[PDB]
Amino acid sequence: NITNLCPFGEVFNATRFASVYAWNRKRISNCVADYSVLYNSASFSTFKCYGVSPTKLNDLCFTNVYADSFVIRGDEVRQIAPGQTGKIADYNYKLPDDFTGCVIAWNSNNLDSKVGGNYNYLYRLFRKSNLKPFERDISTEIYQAGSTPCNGVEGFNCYFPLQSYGFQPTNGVGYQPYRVVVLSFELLHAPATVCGPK
Amino acid sequence: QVQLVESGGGLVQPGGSLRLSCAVFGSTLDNYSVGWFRQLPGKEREGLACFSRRYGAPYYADSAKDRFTISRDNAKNTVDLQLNGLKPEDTAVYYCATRSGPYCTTSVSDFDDWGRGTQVTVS
Ligand SMILES: *[C@@H]1O[C@H](CO)[C@@H](O)[C@H](O)[C@H]1NC(C)=O
Repeated sequence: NITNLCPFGEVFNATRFASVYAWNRKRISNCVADYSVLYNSASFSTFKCYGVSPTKLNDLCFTNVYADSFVIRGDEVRQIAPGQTGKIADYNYKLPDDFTGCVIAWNSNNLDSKVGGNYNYLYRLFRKSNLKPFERDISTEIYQAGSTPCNGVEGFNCYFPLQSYGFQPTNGVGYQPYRVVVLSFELLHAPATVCGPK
Repeated sequence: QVQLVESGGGLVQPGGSLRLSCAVFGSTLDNYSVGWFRQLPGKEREGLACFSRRYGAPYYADSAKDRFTISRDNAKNTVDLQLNGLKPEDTAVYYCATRSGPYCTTSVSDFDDWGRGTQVTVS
């Protein structure tokens, strides 16, 4: 059988999380998952499912589960869904239209914001094209916004492509950090490896 | 049944660019993802980049920042890895690998079919 307990703690309670442009992914497999316990393991401000009902997860078996995690601002959580547009969905992390999975988020102001600004979390602000679904672009090429070629140097109209969120504790919640975990539930014509307790 | 062929390896000079291609024969499905790995002398295999065929989506590992491009040539039907500024430290065995479905990763143990690997040696 499968007998290991799925290692969600590894992803949900990582003490550091990725910048959204550099989002992390962990494949989960060969384990037993209890999604109700997971849901009542903390207080998620968002727990939203596509292609499946949250109430059924413990009855299903998947070929694999993937967990993508990162930090964004509160107001951008709405962008982590199929069919959305905006700087995050367009340039940093894009879900496919046929996505099947859950999007889970919670407010991480106590952890991720620093008095006079945490500048360590970054997002991609400029890009020549929109991401394809599940594209991961970590490049740092200088973006040419004007007529004048950049030759790889920050300048007038030549922009470093990543901007720091700078989370501060007294920000409005829109502009407070949220941790996000996206769980994709994959079904292929192959033996199931991730099941519920029954 | 699935067999993977790497093309483009061998002896290269520092400074030029390298184009490796991965050709996939006998796949039972079209919905799969293609990873590129290298193995430096005396180290573990490490993932560089992965391409999701369904989503047309490149996925770069932290180690591939700013030198490697992964893409698909729909004419040759290959998944290609381009390395731009060859240094002697680029000398290694490069492999391509596949996994089923559209989810890329650059982790060795997530792929089940491998090519034989191709020696790249930088002068
Ligand atoms: C770790 O996450 C699990 C759920 O995955 C939760 O039950 C646990 O309490 C978390 N961390 C702490 C501080 O215990």
